[PDB]
Amino acid sequence: SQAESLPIVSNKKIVFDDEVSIENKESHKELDLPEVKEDNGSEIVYEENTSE
Amino acid sequence: YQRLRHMVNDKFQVRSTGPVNSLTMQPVKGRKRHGGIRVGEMERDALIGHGTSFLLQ
Repeated sequence: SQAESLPIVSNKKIVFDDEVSIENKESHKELDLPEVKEDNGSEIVYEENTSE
Repeated sequence: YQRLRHMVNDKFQVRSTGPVNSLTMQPVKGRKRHGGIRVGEMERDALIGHGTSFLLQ
């Protein structure tokens, strides 16, 4: 039965995320960061954690 | 007498304008990167009290 050898997602996931997790860090390692002194004199900073 | 080590911040830090943040626009902490001073939840009230809707603004 075409369901007796049909995979289950729980496990295909664990292989899919793996690679993806890389082509995102690595690809983010071959990228520069262009500062945009947002029309003010300020500075559009490029983070995601101001822990005050 | 004894001279106490520079155990002081002293380092004022002003903020005409400089570094902000991508997700909020509000300037972030710093002191050495000209970080804006925090208007925390306490001072929020203070102003509220007096009745200065503008200073708040």
